[PDB]
Amino acid sequence: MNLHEYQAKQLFARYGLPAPVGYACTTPREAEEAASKIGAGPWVVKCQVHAGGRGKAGGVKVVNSKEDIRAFAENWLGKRLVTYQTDANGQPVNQILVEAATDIAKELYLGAVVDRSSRRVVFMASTEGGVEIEKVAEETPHLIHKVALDPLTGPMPYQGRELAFKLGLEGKLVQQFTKIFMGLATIFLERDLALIEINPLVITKQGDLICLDGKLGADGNALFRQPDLREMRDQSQEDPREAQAAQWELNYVALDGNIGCMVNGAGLAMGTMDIVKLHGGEPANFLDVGGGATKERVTEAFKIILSDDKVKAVLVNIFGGIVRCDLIADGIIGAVAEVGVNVPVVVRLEGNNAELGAKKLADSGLNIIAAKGLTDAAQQVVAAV
Amino acid sequence: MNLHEYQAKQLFARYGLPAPVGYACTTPREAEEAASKIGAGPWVVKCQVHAGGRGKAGGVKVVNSKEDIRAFAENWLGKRLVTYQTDANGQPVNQILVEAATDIAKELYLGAVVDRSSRRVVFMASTEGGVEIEKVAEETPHLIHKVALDPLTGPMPYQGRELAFKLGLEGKLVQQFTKIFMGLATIFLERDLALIEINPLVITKQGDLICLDGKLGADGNALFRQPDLREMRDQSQEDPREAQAAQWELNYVALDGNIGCMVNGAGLAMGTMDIVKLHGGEPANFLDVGGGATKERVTEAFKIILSDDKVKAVLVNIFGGIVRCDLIADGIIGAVAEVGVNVPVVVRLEGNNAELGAKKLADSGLNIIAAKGLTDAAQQVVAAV
Amino acid sequence: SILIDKNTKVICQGFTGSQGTFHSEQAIAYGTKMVGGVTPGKGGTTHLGLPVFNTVREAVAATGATASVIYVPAPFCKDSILEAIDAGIKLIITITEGIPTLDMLTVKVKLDEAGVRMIGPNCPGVITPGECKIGIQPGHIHKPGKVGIVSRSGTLTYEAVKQTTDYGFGQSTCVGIGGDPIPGSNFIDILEMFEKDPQTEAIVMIGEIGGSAEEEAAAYIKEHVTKPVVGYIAGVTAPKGKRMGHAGAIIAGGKGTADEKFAALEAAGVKTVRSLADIGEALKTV
Amino acid sequence: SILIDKNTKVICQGFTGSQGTFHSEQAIAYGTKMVGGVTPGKGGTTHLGLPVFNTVREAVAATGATASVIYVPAPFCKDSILEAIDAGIKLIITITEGIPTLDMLTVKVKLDEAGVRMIGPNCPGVITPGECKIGIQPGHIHKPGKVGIVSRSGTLTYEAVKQTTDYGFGQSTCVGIGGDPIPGSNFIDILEMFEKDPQTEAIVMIGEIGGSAEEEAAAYIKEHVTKPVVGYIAGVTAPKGKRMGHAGAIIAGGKGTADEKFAALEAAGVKTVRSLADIGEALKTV
Ligand SMILES: *SCCNC(=O)CCNC(=O)[C@H](O)C(C)(C)COP(=O)(O)OP(=O)(O)OC[C@H]1O[C@@H](n2cnc3c(N)ncnc32)[C@H](O)[C@@H]1OP(=O)(O)O
Ligand SMILES: *SCCNC(=O)CCNC(=O)[C@H](O)C(C)(C)COP(=O)(O)OP(=O)(O)OC[C@H]1O[C@@H](n2cnc3c(N)ncnc32)[C@H](O)[C@@H]1OP(=O)(O)O
Ligand SMILES: Nc1ncnc2c1ncn2[C@@H]1O[C@H](COP(=O)(O)OP(=O)(O)O)[C@@H](O)[C@H]1O
Ligand SMILES: Nc1ncnc2c1ncn2[C@@H]1O[C@H](COP(=O)(O)OP(=O)(O)O)[C@@H](O)[C@H]1O
Ligand SMILES: [Mg+2]
Ligand SMILES: [Mg+2]
Repeated sequence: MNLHEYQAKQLFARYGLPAPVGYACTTPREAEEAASKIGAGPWVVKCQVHAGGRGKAGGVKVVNSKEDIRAFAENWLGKRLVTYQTDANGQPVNQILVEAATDIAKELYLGAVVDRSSRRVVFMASTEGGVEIEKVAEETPHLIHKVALDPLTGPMPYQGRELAFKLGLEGKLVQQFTKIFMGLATIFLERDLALIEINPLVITKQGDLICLDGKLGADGNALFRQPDLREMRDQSQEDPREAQAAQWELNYVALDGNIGCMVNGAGLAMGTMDIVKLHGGEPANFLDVGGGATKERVTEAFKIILSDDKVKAVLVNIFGGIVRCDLIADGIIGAVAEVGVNVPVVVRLEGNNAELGAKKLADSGLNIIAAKGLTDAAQQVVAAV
Repeated sequence: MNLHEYQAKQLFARYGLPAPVGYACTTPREAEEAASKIGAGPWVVKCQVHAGGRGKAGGVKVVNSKEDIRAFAENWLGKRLVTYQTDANGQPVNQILVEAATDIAKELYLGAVVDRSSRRVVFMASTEGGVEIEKVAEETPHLIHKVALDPLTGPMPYQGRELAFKLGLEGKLVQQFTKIFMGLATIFLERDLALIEINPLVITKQGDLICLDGKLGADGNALFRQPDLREMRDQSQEDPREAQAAQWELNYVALDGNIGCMVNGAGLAMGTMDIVKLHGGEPANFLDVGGGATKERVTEAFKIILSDDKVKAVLVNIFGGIVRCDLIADGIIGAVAEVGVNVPVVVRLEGNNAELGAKKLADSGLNIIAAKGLTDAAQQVVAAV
Repeated sequence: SILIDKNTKVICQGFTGSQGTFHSEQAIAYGTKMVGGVTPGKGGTTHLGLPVFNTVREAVAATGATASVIYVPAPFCKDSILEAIDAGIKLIITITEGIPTLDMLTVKVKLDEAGVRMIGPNCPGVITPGECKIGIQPGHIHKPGKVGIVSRSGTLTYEAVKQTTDYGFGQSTCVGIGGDPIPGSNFIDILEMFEKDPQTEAIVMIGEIGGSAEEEAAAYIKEHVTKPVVGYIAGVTAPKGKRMGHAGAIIAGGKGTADEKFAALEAAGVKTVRSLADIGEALKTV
Repeated sequence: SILIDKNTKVICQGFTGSQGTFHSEQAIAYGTKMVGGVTPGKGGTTHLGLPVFNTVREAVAATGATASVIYVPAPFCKDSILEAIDAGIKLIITITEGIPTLDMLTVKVKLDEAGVRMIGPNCPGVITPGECKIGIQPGHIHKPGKVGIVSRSGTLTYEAVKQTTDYGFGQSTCVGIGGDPIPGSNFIDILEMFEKDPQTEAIVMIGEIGGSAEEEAAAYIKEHVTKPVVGYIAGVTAPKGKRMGHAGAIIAGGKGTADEKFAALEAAGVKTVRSLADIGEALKTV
């Protein structure tokens, strides 16, 4: 789960980390009025979408008058914004952040994640602020310093100073940087986060550290113990079907091809899509059928795979599971009916009664092909297109 | 703004009021697992929709096994529930509340609102729990006791005891009832609420008070100072356009008739709808154009009124405003030819340049009728149907 | 003529803002006696040729103004409605829309206890044709006359104003009491100011759904209003339990419908007009 | 044969629950030596004819079991993977899916420091054909053989199992290490247990996108694996930055793609099969 810029800055305020002064706005007027509650110009108005690179897409401008703020809000509320981190569609702008312009002296990068490799939470800092860390990483790796949180002691002040120093700060800028380090680090462990990225962490002309932008990622698995966060999710930024599929214990993801897949198990699911690409086809999605193909569950599974007009065939592939491969065929047929499926369906079963279940499909008299094993089912759907 | 049952019970928990033990659930599995974290059966599973009367619609059942809980969740997640407080459509069930069954001895009613009449926050209690207060009010008004909060002193014990007594409780059941009174009363003032309704407020067999259900209403005007609440709104329960219209400073509401209205000002807006009903027509909506009819704003206004297939004519009616009645006509025309308006449009202007603006519409040659005053514009649209 | 007149001196709070400027500029041209405005942190300057002060007290001293009109954002409105009262202003007009209900609730109590008068909040307006104007309305549809008008809706007033200009009559003075659920002064408070006034021969009372100050006014009319009254209620086609634009235009749990207001406003001895077209026509009958 | 065998005694935690019952009932019938289970508050009763205890210690005393399989809800999993370690159990199998990443992170550290072994969490499974089965998988596609298999995906194993049953071969023992990002034992930990084992002649290693334990295993293979290895990586068609079902199957900031895993798994001296169809065919070449 992801969080908005303004929600992260809000959380930051609670732990005492510094952020500029600003207000989240849902209407032109509200934004407009914010100018004066803030102070004297100028002001920065920012679109609130989950993705980044808003800067280069004209989603963050510095303005100088109350009406320029208004104008901006009317131009974006209710429209989708597309950055280089979204898809052709973009993500809907439903709120504008309007905060005070800060005097920028130098931009740094501060961030953290869970390193699967060394099995620790890790913080990274760099002098290269205002840019994709990934670039700096492959292009000039000796410019990204790191420290790893010990799980026996939690964050410790020296770690914060060590980075502070490799960054070439001195004087009070060190105490400050350590404060921030211990803070984000605390928030990380307390709110069960998966990632943090304050980019850019600025040094004001007046010589102080301040967080200008924040990306927060929370661990979905832990929502049951982070009730406050559970509330902040914004369904409007993610694919509506992804969520619609979860309600039925189905893991869905949309790609862009013409052959749909319905498989049980994530491994076999990715495995299958790969064997369809292998024989010249384009998988149109990944769909893992969770708890056994009951009649209903299979149905909704189709209901979803077929909401995409580009699909021209569907490949089912069930191995094992907790259902006698014959009630599966029973359900598949009944599903093709209730839904009204027009394209070719290629089932592939394996397990119990697998023998007769296949027959029950060849007898059915619909457009259903019982394939003989894996490499066959592949070519058969690839063929029907 | 309305809140969910589970969100209220959650707020209750923070102020120490008693509620049963339960967990909010988004998937069959999560609900199913909740059984054991709760305790031994039985359990109550409840649909989480904003409206009430869920009980009589089969949205609240008491069950006895882990699988009956599952079954229930599968049958409702992702579907709309219709009670006697919703419209033909119903409201979408996206979460199931699963909490512990409580031993019921007697059901009371406790609630509060702002009385426009006496200009005070008022609490009401009654022995008639488990039923529409409105009925008890007109049918047996002598069974609803009230007290009014003093704005100089805030809630005070004696008020709590007083109700407690008229309700015929005695012993420790009084201390408890007072605790709850002082609590809800506090939450009311602190969270800027507009209404509270704990129905039923139960007395357990074991002799304790406990809130079994809660309806909370918050004052929209105050969201700017209730950030936590700001986050709990669930857009999925309200008409998507209502919100889509707010983004453009438009107050929209859907009725069910065939003549659309676009008027500036709420008074004239209701007034107009009434004068259309007066001459045999059915107004299809109420739409108040907020900040002067700029070209864009008018457009979106149409875009919305016309998303309803039942419409067969649109009545514009602008009086005064901050725009030269000629640029309004200019906008209306553009609006029509760009949205692609089919039905007949009847404009009615009054103010500056008002009579050349009318001409500019008769010349335009589209299907636009410049009406001569109010009682005319009325009959003209009523006629074109 | 009630509330104000060519001799009422006015200061405006939140004078240097957008709506503050635009609307003052107008009252200044209609010839209202604006004597200066207030904006914390900008005292000691001039705005529309008038003087700007830091506090409402510095103003009330240096000018001796007795009425203040407020154009300040909701979040801070309660704080200045209050500041006004403390510097002893005696007539407060608050335009602001969106003031938290619990804020007004407290504010009203202070407004009574200290004997001050506020009209509003949420788009009200007060105008005495020829003499004075404080509000956002257009001044040329009015004509100095003999009819008084009180209304919750602003725009509905414009309709009733014009009808009475066109039938010769004229308006004595127009009061829009605002749309919020708990206003600073309601019908009865304004209905009385008319009766005791010479320039006003008859009254047009305009209401709408929600609440019950329409009903209460009724009762007070049969019993204490000698002059004649024409009434209009907006919102019959209106649905139950939804707010129609105005913060206080909502039918809660079956109370405050269109019909009851008409009905109970009838048995009170008022002439009900069912189409806001026949407002003029009905006044003719007096 | 590794990890377990007909002589391994097992107790199951969260034994009285749905999945706990259903999956034990199976391991009971395949003939695994389940000796009883644990469920706090229900000690002193019998379930599937076995004894149920209140604590993991009470059990490890009264039965002398040395491995525990866990079917407990995520919210409490960390608390019982730990109670196990304390009563000194030496082999822990955790099915549960959805354990918070930071919980595992802490848990793993204890798991090493105390010398205990956990396989999982998130749908793992361990089976030695004919002798033992603890897991959720179907037992009739296996045949006592000479091939060893380690895999992150559970279901992909079933495909590779059947191919090796059908080509005569057979499986020595099958290990599914689980899909989460920070597992209790990874490839290298299981790859070593094979090499040092007689019954296992060759190895099938199955991986997928996300992370780098595939890569690391590679390096460890060129250098310390004498036997032959056939590898398969799932997820080429997979998109960047999205999680494909498994909590740990995601490509984060360009690291951990399908291709690199293949590539670096090749230059290590492993035979890469690009279609999980030719798995059997490739094993034939040894
Ligand atoms: S009623 C007609 C139709 N209108 C509606 O339906 C909407 C009504 N609009 C509102 O309610 C707005 O909230 C109002 C109050 C009209 C304000 O809109 P503005 O755009 O004019 O607001 P600005 O921010 O431009 O100006 C407000 C000024 O007020 C000053 N101020 C703040 N706090 C105070 C106090 N306590 N006392 C006096 N003045 C105060 C602000 O500093 C600002 O002046 P600047 O010149 O901007 O500094
Ligand atoms: S991996 C195959 C495919 N599965 C998936 O992708 C989903 C995997 N499922 C899960 O991860 C579930 O979280 C599991 C753990 C399988 C649980 O599902 P169940 O439906 O079986 O859970 P129940 O609530 O029915 O039963 C759980 C029992 O555990 C007891 N318990 C709680 N706390 C403990 C501790 N600390 N130690 C031991 N047992 C414990 C519960 O009381 C419950 O037993 P009851 O008989 O229900 O009281
Ligand atoms: N409050 C601010 N004051 C001054 N400049 C700002 C402010 N917020 C953003 N900027 C400028 O805009 C750039 C992009 O903003 P950022 O919030 O990083 O958006 P994104 O990461 O989506 O591109 C910053 O690198 C900075 O130069
Ligand atoms: N936790 C509970 N324990 C026992 N009975 C309950 C519980 N929750 C609800 N009920 C029963 O169900 C009835 C209806 O529940 P309620 O939450 O009031 O739904 P609604 O107001 O929408 O009809 C209650 O009046 C009560 O008898
Ligand atoms: Mg950035
Ligand atoms: Mg109820």
